[PDB]
Amino acid sequence: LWEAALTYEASKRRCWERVGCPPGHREEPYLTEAGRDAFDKFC
Amino acid sequence: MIHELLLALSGYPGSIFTWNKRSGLQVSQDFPFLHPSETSVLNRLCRLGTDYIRFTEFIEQYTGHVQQQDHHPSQQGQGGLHGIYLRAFCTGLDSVLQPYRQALLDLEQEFLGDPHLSISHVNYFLDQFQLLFPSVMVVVEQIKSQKIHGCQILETVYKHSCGGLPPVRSALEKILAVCHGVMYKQLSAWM
Amino acid sequence: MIHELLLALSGYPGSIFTWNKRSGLQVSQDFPFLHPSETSVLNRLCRLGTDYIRFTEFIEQYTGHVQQQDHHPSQQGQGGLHGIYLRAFCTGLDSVLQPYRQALLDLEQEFLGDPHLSISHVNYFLDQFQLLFPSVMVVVEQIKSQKIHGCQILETVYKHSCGGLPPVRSALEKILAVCHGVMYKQLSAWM
Amino acid sequence: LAEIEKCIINNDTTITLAIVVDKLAPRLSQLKVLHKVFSTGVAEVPPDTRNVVRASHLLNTLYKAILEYDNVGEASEQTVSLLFSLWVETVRPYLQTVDEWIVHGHLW
Amino acid sequence: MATPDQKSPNVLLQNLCCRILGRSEADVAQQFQYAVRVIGSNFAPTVERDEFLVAEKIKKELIRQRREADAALFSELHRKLHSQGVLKNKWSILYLLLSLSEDPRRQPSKVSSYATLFAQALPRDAHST
Amino acid sequence: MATPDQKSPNVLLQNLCCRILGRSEADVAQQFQYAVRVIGSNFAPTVERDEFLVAEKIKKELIRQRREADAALFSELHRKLHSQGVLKNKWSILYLLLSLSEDPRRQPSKVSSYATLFAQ
Amino acid sequence: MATPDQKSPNVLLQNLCCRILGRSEADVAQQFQYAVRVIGSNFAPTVERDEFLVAEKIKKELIRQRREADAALFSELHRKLHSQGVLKNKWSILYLLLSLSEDPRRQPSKVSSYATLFAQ
Amino acid sequence: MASSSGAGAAAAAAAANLNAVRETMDVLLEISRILNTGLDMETLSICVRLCEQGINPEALSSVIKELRKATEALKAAENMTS
Amino acid sequence: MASSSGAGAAAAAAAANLNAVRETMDVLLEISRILNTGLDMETLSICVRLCEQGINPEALSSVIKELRKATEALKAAENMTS
Amino acid sequence: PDDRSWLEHHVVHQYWTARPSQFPHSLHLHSNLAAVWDQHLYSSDPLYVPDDRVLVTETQV
Repeated sequence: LWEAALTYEASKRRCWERVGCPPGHREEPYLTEAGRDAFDKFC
Repeated sequence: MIHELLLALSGYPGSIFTWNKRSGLQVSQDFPFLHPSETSVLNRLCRLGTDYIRFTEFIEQYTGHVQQQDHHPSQQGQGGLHGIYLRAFCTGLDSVLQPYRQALLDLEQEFLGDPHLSISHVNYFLDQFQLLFPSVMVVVEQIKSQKIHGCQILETVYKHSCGGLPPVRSALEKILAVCHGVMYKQLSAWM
Repeated sequence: MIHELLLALSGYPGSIFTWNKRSGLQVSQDFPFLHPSETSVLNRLCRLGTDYIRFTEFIEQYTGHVQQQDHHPSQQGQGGLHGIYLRAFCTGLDSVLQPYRQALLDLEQEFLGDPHLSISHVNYFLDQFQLLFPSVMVVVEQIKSQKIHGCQILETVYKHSCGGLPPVRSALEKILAVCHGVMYKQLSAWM
Repeated sequence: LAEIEKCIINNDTTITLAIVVDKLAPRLSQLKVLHKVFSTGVAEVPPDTRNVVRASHLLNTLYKAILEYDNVGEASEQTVSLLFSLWVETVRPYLQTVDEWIVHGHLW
Repeated sequence: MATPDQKSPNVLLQNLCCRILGRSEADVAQQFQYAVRVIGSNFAPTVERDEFLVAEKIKKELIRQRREADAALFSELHRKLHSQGVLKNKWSILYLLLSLSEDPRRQPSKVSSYATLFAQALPRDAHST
Repeated sequence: MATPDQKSPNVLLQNLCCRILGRSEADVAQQFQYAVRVIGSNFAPTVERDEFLVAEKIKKELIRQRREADAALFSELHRKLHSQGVLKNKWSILYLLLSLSEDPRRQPSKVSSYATLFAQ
Repeated sequence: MATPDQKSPNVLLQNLCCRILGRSEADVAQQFQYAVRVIGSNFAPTVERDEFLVAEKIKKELIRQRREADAALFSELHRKLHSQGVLKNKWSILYLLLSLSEDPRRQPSKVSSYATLFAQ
Repeated sequence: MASSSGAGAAAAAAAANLNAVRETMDVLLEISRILNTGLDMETLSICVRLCEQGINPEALSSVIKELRKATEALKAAENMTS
Repeated sequence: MASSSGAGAAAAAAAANLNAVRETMDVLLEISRILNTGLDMETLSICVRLCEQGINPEALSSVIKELRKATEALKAAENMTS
Repeated sequence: PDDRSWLEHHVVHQYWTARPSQFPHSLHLHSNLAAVWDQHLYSSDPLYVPDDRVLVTETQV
């Protein structure tokens, strides 16, 4: 089970604001750029 | 919003991009979800959209109406843009917006392919039209303001054809070619 | 802190690493999060960082400034760095610092990768440049002091190119190759 | 800049300001050279100078800059290309006027 | 979506045999039985749970293979492993890796002598397991 | 025709307190109580109840801040607002806007952290 | 963000009460509470938030008190302080000092011992 | 809304643990490669699980050696029969 | 020579800060004397810290006046009851 | 506004808006270098008044 879990890939994104888990946290763009659903929510 | 922005550029003003008869298409207000630099980029895009809207308004004003068979066609030329050259001018404007429409459609397709695209990609892609449209709009506004009539408008276009912008030069060449085709038809009839 | 240290090594002095026009880059103050022995080691590395900063300052002084169009271009080489040989010298210096910049970026990435890495790892990794840079800095200071001009600069570099440090030898070989390329271009024009 | 923004948007990899600065270093250098050249060719031109005089000063500046960048060698290759394209574009109206004079005998 | 959980020795041995032999468990039944018999009565109270001894042995082996740089790399890897709190029986893992290690020199194609020294390790037997 | 549920001034004030504090209405209860106490208090009449006089006072105040361009802009915006005719209580809104103006030139007398002691 | 190990506002207020009363902090508890109440009370904005205006007001007050030499000394000290740039809140300190200036000719109105009568 | 923050954080912690285990296994594989141990990712993972599962390190080492000898004998038999 | 640059600069900055604080306190004392404020060095330092923390000079003056009146009343009461 | 606020929290914080977006960051010395510098400065000069600093994200920067 540990070895099936071993085959998990994780994000290479790191930041120098985070040190305890630098696995990325997906900045998640905003200003238009979050796509149609966010634009509809904004509208 | 990107689709909304294109619709505003396609002539559909919304709540963010308001169309004003005096100001044209404009961003209605500063929104909290954009960085003020993003607000500035949006305002530049709204400037481009305003120019496009004004162009569309002119196109409708001189081409969008069926030609009234007023018995004296010569007097139609005075107040309203009229004349075969005026129709050719409107046709040239629509043809020049046709490549712009194609670029807008390509942008729409790209935005449909990638929902994560930002305004910077559009600003890169649309910068050529952001430079083209102001000059053609200035030329058209000058034609309207000076009441250039008949083939004398063609002379102004030639003067404008001497512009430094290669793309503006080519566009004015296309419009001039259409007007010259009409002129040549009249000249053929005369000769 | 490591990011701040790299920024100082990248030429952005901060509150920890102060730049002094006379002393160069220096640690500004004792930090409460460093052992005084760790502070001493960090400042020992900061000596190399200061040399790098001074090299970058020289690079700006000799490539970053517009060549004054003094009518006699030969005399432009004396006071201000000017001349094709001066441009080649600045280009060689920047090329030699490019590998150092790359090593600094790789170090920054590695330190971002592992929060358990210490400054000792950087001091180990950067020791090759801590040995390389001082000799090139001495050579550049000598070039500046002797006001070597034109191809006479090339002769001095050749004399210095004969150094005993293999890494310095290789770097001077690269610089000499660039200078010989410029010389060969001039020789081609003449021949 | 758009390619960098796209890479940032993908967010898959840690992109740092230092990495971006290093990526832009050649472009930043080209921008600095262009800024200096532009300042000398245009910004250094007095505002009350005749358009002909402004143009002639710019042209002489272009020629001198071309000589400088040709002497700058391979390291200026991108800058040399930029300057050559700039020279071709700036001569385009001048070359057009020359062509019109030579072909039609009329200086327009 | 697998969560680490204690699985019976039989499952682990079956999977290990399948991957090592590259055959179905039916084709390794004799070998599986032999291994099961040997393994089933083997508890190590004599093994000293000390990573330092294993690391020293690895360093000495690398030096013997003229791989001092590789020894330093191994030390750094061990340091990183210690930084991570994933493994609890690091001494066991290191012992297993060293025992299953095959010398690339045995670089070359053979190893010079095998004069095993009394150096070795601790016997831990002193405790009442 | 069901005029959008403009929640009663008490609910609106609670929402405003929550919005201003950036906390939920439940987290702004002390601030909500302070707001309720202020709102229930008898307030003096606004300094100016004339739309044009209030607009002129706003323009004068902007000029006093050496914002003459802003004073002209304020007078123009006031003219535009008067012509738009959307606001029913022009004098009250103008007085409010005048009361809410801040001088960018006057270095903020940084409110000592001690004021927070009484907020609880 | 260079936050000097500023002993808490409570400790400073207690020390101030003890210093003013000439009693220990434990003996100035009522005075400490009064100080905390006063600081916690909403105060009208200070008369002057301009360092130079506060200095000029102090000079004018000293001149009105026929302390022209003291007015000149105050103006000079204010100029020196402004050039020194050591004080972070020059306007607040200058306003405080001006407000705290005392005319030596006007006999200090000795707070009658009678105030203690109501404390019991 | 409260409850969802815990499960997401737990899942993130599990994923981070998985990534850390993967990194550790990669480090171990690299160590084996430098040491030329000849273990594959699946075999290495199985061995890691077994050691994590409490196998006696003297027993585990002896078992691993015996299993490796048996695997080599089986591979030699397969190559001799082919 | 390399190691010394941080601690030496820190020490020089500390000495300069001490001299500046002394100079500032002297200037403040002179200003207070011209204004007849009555503040001592310790009181001046406390006031400086309070002003640096943002206290409203009108609020600070009102608080000071009330504290001074209470202190004067307490001293007068102690002298009247003795 | 609740769904919009949830998106606004998840679509990247309004830090680009003058509204202070407080974001969680690691307190590790290498990750809290700004905070560690603030602590040292706060510890070192009794005359030091802490200026108001806006925390910005590296990606945002």
